[PDB]
Amino acid sequence: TTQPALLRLSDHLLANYKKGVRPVRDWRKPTTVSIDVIMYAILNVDEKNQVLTTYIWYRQYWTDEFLQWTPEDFDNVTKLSIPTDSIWVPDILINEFVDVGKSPNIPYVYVHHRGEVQNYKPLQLVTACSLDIYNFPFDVQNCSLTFTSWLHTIQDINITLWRSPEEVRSDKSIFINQGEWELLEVFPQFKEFSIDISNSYAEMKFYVIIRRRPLFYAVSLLLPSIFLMVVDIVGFCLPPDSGERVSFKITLLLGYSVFLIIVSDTLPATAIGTPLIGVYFVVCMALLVISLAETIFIVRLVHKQDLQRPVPDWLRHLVLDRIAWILCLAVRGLLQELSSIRHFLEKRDEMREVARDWLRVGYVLDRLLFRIYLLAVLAYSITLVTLWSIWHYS
Amino acid sequence: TTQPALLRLSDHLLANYKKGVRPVRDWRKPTTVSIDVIMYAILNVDEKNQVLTTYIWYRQYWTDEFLQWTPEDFDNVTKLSIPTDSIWVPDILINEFVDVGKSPNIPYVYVHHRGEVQNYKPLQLVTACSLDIYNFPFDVQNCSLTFTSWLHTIQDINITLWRSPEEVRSDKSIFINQGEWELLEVFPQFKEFSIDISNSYAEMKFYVIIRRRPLFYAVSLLLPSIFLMVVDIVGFCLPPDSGERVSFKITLLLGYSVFLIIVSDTLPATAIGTPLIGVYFVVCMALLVISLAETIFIVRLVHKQDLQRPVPDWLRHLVLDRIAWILCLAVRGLLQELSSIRHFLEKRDEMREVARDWLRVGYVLDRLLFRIYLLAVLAYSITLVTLWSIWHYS
Amino acid sequence: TTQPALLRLSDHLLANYKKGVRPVRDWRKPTTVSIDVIMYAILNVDEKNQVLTTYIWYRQYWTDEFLQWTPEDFDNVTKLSIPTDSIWVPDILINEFVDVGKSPNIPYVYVHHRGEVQNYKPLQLVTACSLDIYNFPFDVQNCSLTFTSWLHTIQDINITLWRSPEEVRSDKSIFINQGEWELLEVFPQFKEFSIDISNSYAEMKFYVIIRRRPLFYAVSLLLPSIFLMVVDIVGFCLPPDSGERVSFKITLLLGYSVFLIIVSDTLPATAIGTPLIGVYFVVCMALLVISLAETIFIVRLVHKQDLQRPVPDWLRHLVLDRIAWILCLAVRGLLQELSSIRHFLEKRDEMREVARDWLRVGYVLDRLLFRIYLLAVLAYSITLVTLWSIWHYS
Amino acid sequence: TTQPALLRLSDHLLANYKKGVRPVRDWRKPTTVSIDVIMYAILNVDEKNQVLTTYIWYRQYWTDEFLQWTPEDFDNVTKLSIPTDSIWVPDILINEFVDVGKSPNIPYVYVHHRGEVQNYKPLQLVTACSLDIYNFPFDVQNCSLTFTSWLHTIQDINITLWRSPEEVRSDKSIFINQGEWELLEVFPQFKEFSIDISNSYAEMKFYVIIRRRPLFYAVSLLLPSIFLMVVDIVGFCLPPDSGERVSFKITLLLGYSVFLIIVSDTLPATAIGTPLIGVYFVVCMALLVISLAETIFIVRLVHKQDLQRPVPDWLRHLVLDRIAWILCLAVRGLLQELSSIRHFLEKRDEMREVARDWLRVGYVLDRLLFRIYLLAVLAYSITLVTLWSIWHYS
Amino acid sequence: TTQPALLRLSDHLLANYKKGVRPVRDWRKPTTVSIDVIMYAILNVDEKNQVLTTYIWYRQYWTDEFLQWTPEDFDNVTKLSIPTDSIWVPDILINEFVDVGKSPNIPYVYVHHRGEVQNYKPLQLVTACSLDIYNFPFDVQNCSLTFTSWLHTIQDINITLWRSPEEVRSDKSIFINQGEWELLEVFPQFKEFSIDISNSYAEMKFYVIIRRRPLFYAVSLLLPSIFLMVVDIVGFCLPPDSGERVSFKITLLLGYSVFLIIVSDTLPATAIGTPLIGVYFVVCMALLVISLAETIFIVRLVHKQDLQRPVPDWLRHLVLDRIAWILCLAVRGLLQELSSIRHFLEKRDEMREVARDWLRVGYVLDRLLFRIYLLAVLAYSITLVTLWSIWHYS
Ligand SMILES: *[C@@H]1O[C@H](CO)[C@@H](O[C@@H]2O[C@H](CO)[C@@H](O)[C@H](O)[C@H]2NC(C)=O)[C@H](O)[C@H]1NC(C)=O
Ligand SMILES: *[C@@H]1O[C@H](CO)[C@@H](O[C@@H]2O[C@H](CO)[C@@H](O)[C@H](O)[C@H]2NC(C)=O)[C@H](O)[C@H]1NC(C)=O
Ligand SMILES: O=C1c2cccc3c2C(CCC3)CN1[C@H]1CN2CCC1CC2
Repeated sequence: TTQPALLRLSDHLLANYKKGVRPVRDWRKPTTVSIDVIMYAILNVDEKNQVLTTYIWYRQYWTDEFLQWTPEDFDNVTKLSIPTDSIWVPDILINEFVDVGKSPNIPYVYVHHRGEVQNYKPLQLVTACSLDIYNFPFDVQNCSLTFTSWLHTIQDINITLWRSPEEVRSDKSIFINQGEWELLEVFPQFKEFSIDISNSYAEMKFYVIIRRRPLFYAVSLLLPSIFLMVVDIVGFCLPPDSGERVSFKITLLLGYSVFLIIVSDTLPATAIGTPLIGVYFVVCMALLVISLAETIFIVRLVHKQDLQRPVPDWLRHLVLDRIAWILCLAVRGLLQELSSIRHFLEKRDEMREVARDWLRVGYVLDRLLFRIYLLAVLAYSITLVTLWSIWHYS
Repeated sequence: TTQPALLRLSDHLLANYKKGVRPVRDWRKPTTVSIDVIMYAILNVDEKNQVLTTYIWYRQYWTDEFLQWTPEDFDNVTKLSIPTDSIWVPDILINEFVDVGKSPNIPYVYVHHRGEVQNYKPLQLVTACSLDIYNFPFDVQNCSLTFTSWLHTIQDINITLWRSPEEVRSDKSIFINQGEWELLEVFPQFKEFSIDISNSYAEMKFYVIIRRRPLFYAVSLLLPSIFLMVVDIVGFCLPPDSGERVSFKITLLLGYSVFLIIVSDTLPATAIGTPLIGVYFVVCMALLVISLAETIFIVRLVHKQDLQRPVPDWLRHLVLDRIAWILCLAVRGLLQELSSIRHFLEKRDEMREVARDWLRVGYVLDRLLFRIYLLAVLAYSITLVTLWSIWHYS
Repeated sequence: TTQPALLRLSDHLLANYKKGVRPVRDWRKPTTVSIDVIMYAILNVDEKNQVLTTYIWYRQYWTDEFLQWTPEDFDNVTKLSIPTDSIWVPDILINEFVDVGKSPNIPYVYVHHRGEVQNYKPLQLVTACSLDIYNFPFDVQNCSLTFTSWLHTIQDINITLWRSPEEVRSDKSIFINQGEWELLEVFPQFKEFSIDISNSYAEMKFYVIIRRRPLFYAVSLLLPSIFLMVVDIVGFCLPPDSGERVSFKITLLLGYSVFLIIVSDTLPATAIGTPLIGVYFVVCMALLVISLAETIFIVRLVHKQDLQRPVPDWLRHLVLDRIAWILCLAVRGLLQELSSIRHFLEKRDEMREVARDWLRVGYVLDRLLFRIYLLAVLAYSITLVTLWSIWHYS
Repeated sequence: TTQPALLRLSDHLLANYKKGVRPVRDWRKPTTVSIDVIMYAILNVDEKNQVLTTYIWYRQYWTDEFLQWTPEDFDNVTKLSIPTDSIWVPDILINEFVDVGKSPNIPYVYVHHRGEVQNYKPLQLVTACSLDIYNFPFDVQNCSLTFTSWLHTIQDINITLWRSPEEVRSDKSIFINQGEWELLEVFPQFKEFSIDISNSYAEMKFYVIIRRRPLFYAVSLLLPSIFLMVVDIVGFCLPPDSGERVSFKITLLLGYSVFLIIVSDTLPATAIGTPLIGVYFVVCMALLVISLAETIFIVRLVHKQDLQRPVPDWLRHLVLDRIAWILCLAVRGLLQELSSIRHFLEKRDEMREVARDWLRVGYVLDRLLFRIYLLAVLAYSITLVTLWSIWHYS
Repeated sequence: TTQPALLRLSDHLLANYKKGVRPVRDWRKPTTVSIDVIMYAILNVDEKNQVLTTYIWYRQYWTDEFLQWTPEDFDNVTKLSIPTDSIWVPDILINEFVDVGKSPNIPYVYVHHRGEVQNYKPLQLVTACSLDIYNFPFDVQNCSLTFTSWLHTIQDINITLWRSPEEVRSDKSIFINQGEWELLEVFPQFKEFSIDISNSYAEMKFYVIIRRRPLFYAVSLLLPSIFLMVVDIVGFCLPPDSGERVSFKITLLLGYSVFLIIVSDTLPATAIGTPLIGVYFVVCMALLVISLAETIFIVRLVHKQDLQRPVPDWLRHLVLDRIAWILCLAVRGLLQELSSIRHFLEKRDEMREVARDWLRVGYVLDRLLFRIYLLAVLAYSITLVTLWSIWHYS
């Protein structure tokens, strides 16, 4: 021989190698591939369509008895690059595909001098995992990735791991943070399933566990919710007989009904169960309609509508009690004329003294309903805080 | 001979095999493929464009007389992997395509030692089926998938089933739940049609039947609909002569007219027939304009506009009836001066006693219209419930 | 010879067949292709960009003198499948392309024993046709599809029809209904054009004619338009001196100005001419500003602003006419005191009797303007109906 | 020889033709391609991203000395079709690419008997040109297309034009009108640039000039702008002491503040300079806040707040001037009682005569501010018209 | 030999060249590629998904010992074009890929007569860099591009630079301005990293630094923010006892609550930290609720609700102080009748003189709260300006 290059090694291997035949001497021994993954980013989690988008890195290796030389007498060449096309490559796919992601192709593989080839490639994957929105800002997710052969049986292609499974779980090395989702754990599991007798299919399940960072939503839905409670505490200080107190409490009720609709499109509500913040917005209405349905009771109670004098059953029940429970011939002709004038004024006087008494009752009930409304907001806001400190601690 | 591998089998088959010729000995015998499907997910059901998106799995098998060896003397090899490119593959397409979905390709097939090849592949499909939105939250759909050869006639390619058709119907095995659509049944049917004499085309129709889960829409359109009825029950308790009762009933009517428009874009209305909830929102207006068009009648009836005394035809018709039907020289010079003063006061007195009487009539009609409005809402809400319990039961 | 298969026919044809050369014996005889189409669906009609999207089916056939055997002595084989790659295939494209639609490829053709090949393929096409929105819900469209060779001249490739043109026009066989567009007619036409001397290019024009179903828009723009006229008929029943009648007529005018903007994005207005419903919304404003600009005239007319007595020119012109046109020392010291008291009351009396008279005039004009406003709506709504019955009939 | 076909010409050329070598005898003579374009449609002009989308047609031709036969003795064949793959094809790209448009491929070229090949192909292109939004409805644009070789130098590939440049400018032949953009001119220009010594690169610049049709925006932003000026001319006719005049002028000011925001997303504002209609909407506010800030001055001026009598400095300045500038023991015991009654009435009389005088001043200023507001709108609307007639003329 | 062309050079090289083998004589010497980039445009910076889109140009060169001739005796040919397919091409990818951009392919390379090939290609890239929105209109970004081999180790492929790194930093030559992002610097850096022992991977990091032009957002969020402060300065000039002052201050508060929501979707808020303009909108509310919560205090203070006389503790504290701190038998029978009349009038007089005194106090507090509100806006607006002049200067 002569010394052209290392390329006469590359002629020695790929002269009679056939691309399609599965590379083994005896047809009973299965080819054993060995995979490994690393999470890189989490592009999109679509709650409505149950579709999760993920870019990962990937590598795998398998042995074969056709690409096998002796390293001596080929000028000590140990490894080698060979293009991906001219090598038998196994088909390993994800069961949970719903679409084909766009990923770069890598046109080279390694080949060691025992037959061990290696294959690095990245791949974007769009899968379909089941999500739960039972507790919306504070939620973990548990989506699956299932690597399997698509055609070959378990006496044909078998799947193990590159590294130990304890080392895969704590591999948070290149993951992109600052991106709405925090990666916790990548847990592998082997499992064999059979859809029929004498047809077994090996598979390998990776479980990813991600947790949403709740900080983005404590300003987008907590801030306008408590803000339309601090207005109604200001709103009760209007005296009820003015006329704008009814017009005040309907404007912001309109103003909050716009808020429930313009947010609900950006907050998803998928299958069984509603998110638990949706209950905590209905209670925001019941402290707002009851605030509306008591000023209707006072305006009806304090008005000038030629009404009767208030009842002494409910005068000493209210006025003299609640200041200590919580709060604190020509002569007779003109005499006929003058007395008729006084009769036209004294019934004008009588109609105003009656209207003072209901108006006196109407302020005592307004201060009394103002306190228990102030205690209903105060006892509700402390229950909201103590369910936030339990989660935040540990 | 020698013993290189099993690959000398792979050289024995694919040495003179021609890819394009249809593989049969006698040209009169038709090649019979045999298909099978399993639903996996339902990605999108677009009501407006009548387009349905679905990811399924798929397998098929056919015989041929060129790939046929004896298993003895090839070291007992029974099955084999061969790349998909070097084999005649029949063209089986869906008639209802409108676009090409993106699906992974599988580069291998099996070949048994009688000639039976097999072919597993997944495929995303976007079809065009006719949808009905006649009853929007409670609806089944009946979309079709039609597998057929695209070119060959029925004496060239014929289609049967892998499994029995009773086993295909009850195959809900890998379907993704928790996803807006519940799969009920996949029903197969064979049918032969001819577009011309001496040109018959076999086909195979799969019917899918899906049912929408109505739970997502009982919070997005039922809750604000009944909520703007519980405000108007509070709204009638304002006394009509105050002035804000007209301003109250127009604000929420504005507030509901925003609601009909911001929802109608997310609820589709396609061909013939409107959805039956659209009728049940027009009746929500007729209990809201009539609630508006009666407070206009009371405010016109109770006002100070130098009006005449109310008519005794309609005084004893109303006031004395409806409390039992439902509800319950210097002397004469000053005498000229004083009597003229009393005349200026007694007509001031007379104009207020007239205005008390209409004001008395105006409250009796307000309580009477409040009851039959309270019975119109009550008799309408029970009809809404009993049409929900009939569907929910069985 | 021996009897391997029919495949020795497939070796007899494709042994020396050259793919690129146009297949004819004498170079002067033109190759004549023959096309045919069937509409399948109409995916999208974008009015703004003048782009129309359509999925059709398609077939064509041509003769050639190289693929020509005798059916005797090849075991009577009449037709044959040959892959699409190894055959000269003519380039027939649409002139109106603006993009490339995604369509499945069909890898087989037929070949008869005279040389006639056939070629079935479906193809999605996005074209650019000119649309008119002159009458928006009731409109036909006339878009063109032009099949032509892209390179070859008319002495090289010539185009005729498969079927008679009378049979193509009435082929509504597989078209998907229930989809916003109704197909009427597919009309073919042959035409030869030359862009230069000695360079003629054959082409074939198909005209499609589609008609929009107007039912979807009689609920999305007719219903809120007439609904904000039935409120203003209720709106005039408020007495004008109350104070909310000005506040009533501005709220719904705000409420309709929101409606004109939130709809106009979903209703297109392209080149020359506005759609004729846009005129019928401006007239909806002129019956709404004039309804606003007359209650401003009454409130200015009926008010307490120390005004003068109304003019007897316009008292007998109005009050006594329009009830028949349409509607129906100590003594003198106290005498100095008492007469000064009466002078302070009689000018209080005089200022109210003046304010009764304008207030009397103000109600007669309000009933008179209420009738001719009720006749202006009534005479306008019957003109709207009779332009709907002319189109609906025939 | 024999007479198989014209195909022995196609064997004579492509037997030893090598695809990759640049086809010239002497390596010093440059290959000269010659291009030409025709605009077809303008799909999208994205102002925000500075990206312009265009579909054009394209053709080019070049000579080579390898594809060259004598037309005699090959049965007089002058031209020929050859597939695009087996020919050296130059790389001509656009410098302004930002993405790859989707365009059909044409698999054939012509070859004449001197060596001149020809090549027709259409191509969608997305470029990046700089746009100016300095005057939004009335604007021309000047975007560039630069055809150049991407690798070869100017002694390797050189670019000229097919036709004369005067004939290219006035080629508006197949352009799709009725589509928001009117094509004016396509102007070619040759230019040679060098990025380094001894490395020159030929290029060819086409300038397109397009003009927006402004008709679509005279109904989407001119009509609601002048419409909320004809309401405020009606709005001043309310008398100021009524109470709704303040509530009237705030509702439509709210109503126009919604309008500025819901439009500004559909009207772009890119780099340096704001569009000149944005100035003409700020002036629409200054005629609307000043209309608001003068009714605040009148309501403060006309009110009952136990105020003092108006000053005679400003009484004869206003009231007596502006009607000609623009507008036009028992006895004494009862005497103690009666005089005290008159004292309680005469100060009630005095407080109303003071309130008549400010109320008299308040109407004269309201008519005076109504005229100069009516002249400020009138003098502004004529300036708006005369800037529209200058552009519309020529 | 003869003289066919230069093409016998192209036959001399590519006769025995093998495409897949890495082209070096001795397998120990690494192949050294050398890259260079130029920014062209910045298409999109998506803050929410942390994805940045960029179109760049790119070139690289490497040596090999197989493509090497002597320029003498081949008619002095120095360089040459060879198609890209038939040459070993190294795999250089970006680590930060999340998708595959669409870019044109260049089918030619140069080859010099020493072995140096060259390769020009453009490529669109979508990467994933970490963004900070800590200060929203005034922000620089620091995103990375990392060119590396994907498979080969550092004794196999090594990466250096074409030009000096000082020349790459100041290369702003073809960058498209007028496009929301200004390019500052492109800084290169070499770094070697090892993921394992005996496996080192060379890489090359380019840092891009871009700065947002803040001019687009000084009209979209600064202008309506200060505009709803100039209305409330007009808003306090209404006298508080009128009745519309409460209705005025709630309409624009509704009007600004719409503004905070319709803008917050177009302004992103990603990971840790809120943008600093979000603090400067909360302070816009605290100058707006406090403006609301003081007119509630005045309306409660000035009202007719049969209240008591104001306290002389707080009369001389306020009224007599703040004008210098800041602001400036028949006889007795009628005597029984007449004195009873005077008693009915003098308590009518007394109830109005009490209501004058609170009304006098209520105006002095309104002018006093008007000044310190005018100083709170003035002292806040100057702090906003001086934080704009520090950034604008240098
Ligand atoms: C659609 O538009 C074309 C416009 O070209 C119509 O074309 C005319 O068709 C008639 C026959 O119906 C020919 O005699 C004319 O010469 C055509 N016009 C031109 C300019 O060539 C076509 O009829 C239209 N479709 C319908 C249904 O009216
Ligand atoms: C579009 O912009 C180009 C800018 O380069 C204009 O270019 C100039 O064109 C004139 C001839 O019309 C040349 O003499 C100048 O040298 C060009 N300028 C430069 C900087 O090279 C072009 O005219 C513009 N189009 C129109 C219609 O005005
Ligand atoms: O893909 C991978 C990859 C995939 C799976 C497991 C592991 C890796 C590593 C590191 C070891 C663990 C590196 N990498 C890439 C990083 N660099 C770019 C391509 C690889 C080599 C260099």
